[PDB]
Amino acid sequence: SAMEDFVRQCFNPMIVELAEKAMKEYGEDPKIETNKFAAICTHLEVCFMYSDFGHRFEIIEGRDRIMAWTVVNSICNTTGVEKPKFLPDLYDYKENRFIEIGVTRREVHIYYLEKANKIKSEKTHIHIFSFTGEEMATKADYTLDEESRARIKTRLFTIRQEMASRSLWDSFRQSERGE
Ligand SMILES: Cc1nc(-c2[nH]c(Br)cc(=O)c2O)no1
Ligand SMILES: [Mn+2]
Ligand SMILES: [Mn+2]
Repeated sequence: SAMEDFVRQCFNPMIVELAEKAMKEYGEDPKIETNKFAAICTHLEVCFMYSDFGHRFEIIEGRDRIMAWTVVNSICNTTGVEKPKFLPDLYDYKENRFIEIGVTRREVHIYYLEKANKIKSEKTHIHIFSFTGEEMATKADYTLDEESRARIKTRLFTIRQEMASRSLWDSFRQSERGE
């Protein structure tokens, strides 16, 4: 499958290795579930960019369940913020809130509604990015400055265009794996 080669060519080896772990540890083959592989890579990269564009952010995503829950519990004990039922992706120290990052191939409002209905906890802030350069955040609070969100949007659009240049974007968009 060309999707695997595209993933290995456009994503950092660290991100690819983390995605391979998240998949093979839980019984999934990145050679079979290629769309999910690409989606996990993209989501991890977006989370890491979000965090780097802050210090201000503590990355929960990219860790094993043990370490992620350890970090969440430590943040809850220090700041007193309520413990999320589902592992969020980041913690904002400035705004003092957990953040769930979503990357979708569908409309941002549909994915935002799905995410909100999933995590029935208003305190976890939701930020949805799309591959067409659109975003949607809880209360329209995008947390980051314009430049950081622009960089993330450019990266996402570039991933989509690279997929399209290899005739991979149609299969990826018509699939909902990873969201
Ligand atoms: C636990 C745990 N779940 C996730 C997760 N799963 C999917 Br599917 C889409 C996401 O955006 C996301 O953050 N990360 O940690
Ligand atoms: Mn997550
Ligand atoms: Mn997420």
